[PDB]
Amino acid sequence: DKLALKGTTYGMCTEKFSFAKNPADTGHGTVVIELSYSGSDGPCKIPIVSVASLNDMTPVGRLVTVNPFVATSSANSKVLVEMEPPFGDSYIVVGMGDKQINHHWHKAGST
Repeated sequence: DKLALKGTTYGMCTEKFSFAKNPADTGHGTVVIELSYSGSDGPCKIPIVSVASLNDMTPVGRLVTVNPFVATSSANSKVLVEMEPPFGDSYIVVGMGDKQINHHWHKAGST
């Protein structure tokens, strides 16, 4: 019902992401992804970044749904988030300060 998002001293930790399904568009610029968060630390801010393929210096991909934070009691399963990446391959990296993972996705590349 009520969702307050503050920036007070918090600890973002959610590198436990599992890709269950590829990113699919469900409308106009709306991609849906289903990854299971296997983290026994509870809810936490998932440090993830969405940028075009080969672009880690500028922001390009974005999460349509609220920030990538598993602030839930049942997010320990195949959760589902949204992303509005621009047409073209995109390099997304789901990792925190310590260990981090990086993956990419291509939907087309013809001329």
